Amino acid sequence: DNEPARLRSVAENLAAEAAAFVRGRRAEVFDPVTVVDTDTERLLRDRLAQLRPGDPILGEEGRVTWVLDPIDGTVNFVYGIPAYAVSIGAQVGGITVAGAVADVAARTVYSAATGLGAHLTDERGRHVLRCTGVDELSMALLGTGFGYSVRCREKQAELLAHVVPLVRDVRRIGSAALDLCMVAAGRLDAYYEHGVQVWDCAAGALIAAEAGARVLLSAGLVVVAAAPGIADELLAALQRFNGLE
Amino acid sequence: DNEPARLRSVAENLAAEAAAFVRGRRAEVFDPVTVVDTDTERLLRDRLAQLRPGDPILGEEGRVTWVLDPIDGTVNFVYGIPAYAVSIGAQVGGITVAGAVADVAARTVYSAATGLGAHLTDERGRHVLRCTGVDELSMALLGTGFGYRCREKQAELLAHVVPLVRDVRRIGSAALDLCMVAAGRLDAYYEHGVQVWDCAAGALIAAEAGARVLLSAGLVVVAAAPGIADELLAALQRFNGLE
Repeated sequence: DNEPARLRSVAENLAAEAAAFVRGRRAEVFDPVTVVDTDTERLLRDRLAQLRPGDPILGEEGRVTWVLDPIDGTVNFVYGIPAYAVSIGAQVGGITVAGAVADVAARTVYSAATGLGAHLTDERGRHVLRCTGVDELSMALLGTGFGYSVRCREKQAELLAHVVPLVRDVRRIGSAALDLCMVAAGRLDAYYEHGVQVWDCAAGALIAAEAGARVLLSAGLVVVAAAPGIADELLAALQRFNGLE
Repeated sequence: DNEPARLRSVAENLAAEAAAFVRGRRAEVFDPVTVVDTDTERLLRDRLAQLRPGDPILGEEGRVTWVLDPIDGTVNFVYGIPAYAVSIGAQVGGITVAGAVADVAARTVYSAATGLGAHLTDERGRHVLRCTGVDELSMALLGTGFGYRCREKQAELLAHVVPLVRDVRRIGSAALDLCMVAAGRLDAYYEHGVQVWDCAAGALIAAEAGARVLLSAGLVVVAAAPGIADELLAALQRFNGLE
């Protein structure tokens, strides 16, 4: 119809399809990432033309709006680090109503829709996602990334050094979409990145949110996603050093 | 016999076995990591008693010497991030002659022996490992970790090198980082404070893949594609980290 449940199914299906295509195209090809990225963007646009005729598409290169990234984690893709993803978000008035992130190398798909919860789908079927119940920020495993391009990186690194001793450990994986899903699944306790494009966090953000996580999205965005027991304590430490703004 | 080729086979086999056991034990159990870590240590010690009778064993908790870590990446193991490894190194006089690192969730095994090259073994059979041919440190993908107190200084140091490199990866397993360098999935790796049983095997593997590797109670580890090693060592010294 156009309800969240319907929107997430098309999101799940397209994500899974596109993952299969990326997985296959990468093997053939191996600029080279530009090729697969474009090809997969084309696949998604065409499939959306047939499944969702009049719907707007905001791509990485250009009523519900489909916000997408065929390959989030392009560095990872080029190096063969199994941590790149297809992200498909369904937005209405700038709010994400449904979404799906496909972990290409893992052959799994995370998805969610407003009010309906977040699930992970793999060979063993579909599972409910729930973030962790950490209380002490010194017990939290935090993921981060460098957002945008080479400009303004050392400051972000400087900021992180300050938060490093306040937390259990840090992870830097190379994919914003996948970090948001880890938080949802409980593989990270929180995630923080400064400068994330909308098409890389829109889907994941919802997924983490529907998994009970605290999520705030302040040309990129500032993203904070954390288990609820630890969100305030983390936001304070970040503000304390200027990062959540 | 006791030659590198023989030493690496027993390393490969033990790594593969132990990975299978960890993979199984983790599913049962899910302190909880302490349990699996000990159990797997016991498996390796017993198997080494039967395959390599008189050989000394330096474990994470205690003529060739088998240096080993049943689960490198214990935080990863606990959270379900597929990046923990079994590491088995064969040392003679403190020098690593052969080694194997099993990537437990990937179901793959990396191995090497002095003069015999580094290989990766997976479903598609055995492959030769070679690190990348990067020249510009600004083009290099660098992996890091923290080894152990004092963490903020290490982070401070990294912020300085961050703009000199393509991007940074922090995965949670030194054994796996060294193997990623060998495979070409990272261009270099740097960590300050790495126990011997987490880097001995990987260090050899990266080295046998053509990487520049130096090991300065833990150790300082630098492993990099050759075309970029000097340039990286300089930047590190320039901020005090390779010491």
